[PDB]
Amino acid sequence: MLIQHVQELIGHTPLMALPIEVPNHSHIYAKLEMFNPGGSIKDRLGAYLIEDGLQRGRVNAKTTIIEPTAGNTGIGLALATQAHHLRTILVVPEKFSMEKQVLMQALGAEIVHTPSEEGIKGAIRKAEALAATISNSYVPMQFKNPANPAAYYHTLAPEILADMPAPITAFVAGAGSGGTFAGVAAYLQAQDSATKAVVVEPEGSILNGGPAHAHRTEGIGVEFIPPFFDQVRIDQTLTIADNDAFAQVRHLARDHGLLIGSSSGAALAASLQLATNLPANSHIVTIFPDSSERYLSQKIYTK
Amino acid sequence: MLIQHVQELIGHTPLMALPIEVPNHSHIYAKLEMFNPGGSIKDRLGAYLIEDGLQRGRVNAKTTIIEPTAGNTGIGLALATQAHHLRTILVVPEKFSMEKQVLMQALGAEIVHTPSEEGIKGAIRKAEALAATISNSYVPMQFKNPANPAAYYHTLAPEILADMPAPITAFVAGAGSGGTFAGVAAYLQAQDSATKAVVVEPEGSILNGGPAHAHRTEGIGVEFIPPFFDQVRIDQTLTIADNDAFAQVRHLARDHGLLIGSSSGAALAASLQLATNLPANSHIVTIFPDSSERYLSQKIYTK
Repeated sequence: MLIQHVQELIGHTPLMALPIEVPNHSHIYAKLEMFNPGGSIKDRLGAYLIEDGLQRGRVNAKTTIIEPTAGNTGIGLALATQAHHLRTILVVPEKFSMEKQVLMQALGAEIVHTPSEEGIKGAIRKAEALAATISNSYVPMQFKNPANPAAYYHTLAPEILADMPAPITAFVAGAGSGGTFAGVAAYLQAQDSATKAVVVEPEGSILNGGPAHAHRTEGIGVEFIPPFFDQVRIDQTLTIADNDAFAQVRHLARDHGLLIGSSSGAALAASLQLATNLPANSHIVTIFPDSSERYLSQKIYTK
Repeated sequence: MLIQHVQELIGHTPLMALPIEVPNHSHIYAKLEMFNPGGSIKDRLGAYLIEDGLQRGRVNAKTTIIEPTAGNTGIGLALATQAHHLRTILVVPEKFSMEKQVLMQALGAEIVHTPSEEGIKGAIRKAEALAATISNSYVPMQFKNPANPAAYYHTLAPEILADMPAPITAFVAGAGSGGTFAGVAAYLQAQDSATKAVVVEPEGSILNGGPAHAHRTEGIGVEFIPPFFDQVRIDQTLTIADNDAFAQVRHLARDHGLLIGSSSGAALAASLQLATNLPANSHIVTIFPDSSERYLSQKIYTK
């Protein structure tokens, strides 16, 4: 309990056996990643992306770290770069996640804005363009960098097995970049090929041949199929309505004091659904990426 | 790290040896209470206040808990009442802490508003009146109930000694209700009379013969003399300008990734001040009650 840097608090997050009603007398466990010092699972990503960059000789003491982000990655990365005294520029769409931007700046990151209408795609393009005007720079590029899934494969995944009281029937996680799901699933399946890996997507994702539109659930959603899915035997993709996600957000807070983000609600709603189609007395593990407190300005507990 | 309830995460918070410049080569350690499930040190108080109410035979399964609160206590209490299935009514000034009210309601508490101009004094009066209209009710009354300092005396205080690598030269804490300071100090001093107890207050409090005005530092501040101070040998009272408190908020986040509330900044500023007048190589311990994330809607990192 005596620490010297907030970095010591990254990882080793609680695995909570949810005291809720589950179909077929089964059980759902969730990794509470909001307890990371940065408030999200991305604290793990940032640290590893920088370590990987340093290990691959792509980063040096005076290097400028440049990364396109729509949320939590900016915070997690800023935490790690500040630990390494690395200059940081984060490219984020104009009005995306206000609270996250304040945090990104409070941690020392300098922000450059790209048009909201262009989304992450625009941010990615400007990040690359800016990298071209700065000789000593590095773009982690979270959406294509294999170090992304690798970050959870060697940390989060093993932590799950160390706390589980039984074999994992199925792993369930939402996909934004797909790093979390792909990294953990690969490790879990490598340990027990029997473990089912199920990916979750919000309203309006193309991962399940659905229509491409804007969703309420913040954090997840895929434009193009993540390249990381190669190392996983995806047994099923579930699509969750915002209605269900936010209902879970409201229910978990009201009944159990769990303040989870909308993507957490989506992961729980998906886990509950999977429970109805798996053998009884099954053990399902999911991940709660961040808190709801980071979305209070978005009336997350309303309607 | 398998848990079944969020309450298992209350307490046993980290003690951080701040890696910052301290006068006279001394050292400042801070209890990071924002890592409690409810986001603040009040998770400790809520639990204890309800346990104490049950033990004194003042609360039964059907009792309606009614408490006047202008912040985190409402959250910490709602968490505790939830665990015991206790109906909860929180009386809070109209526009006091937007973010905190959302959480209070998300956790199942029913809120009753009192005019903002009346302050906590108004909420207290209404809490007692409401109590008078409900036969089976209980008013913890955090401002007068000795179970308040008791909450920290038996948990937080011992936790500090268990992590301290050396004897505590001075203990520093901000006083709102005075519970945290009085409870911890009384325990530390009981263990070692040599330990100095120092109270901190935002500019505009009576604790130091100062005037009476509103301050930017949220969560702390004294109207009348807290009754809890009788169990402490207060060695000094420090008044901190808002400019100093918020400076520390900005600095700790920018340099160390520590997202702290304004009252935390005031406590660090006081601790740094104390360091300049204590022998060299001294060991100072203080408390960081909550995070800054809970004040993003108030431009806590601005100006």
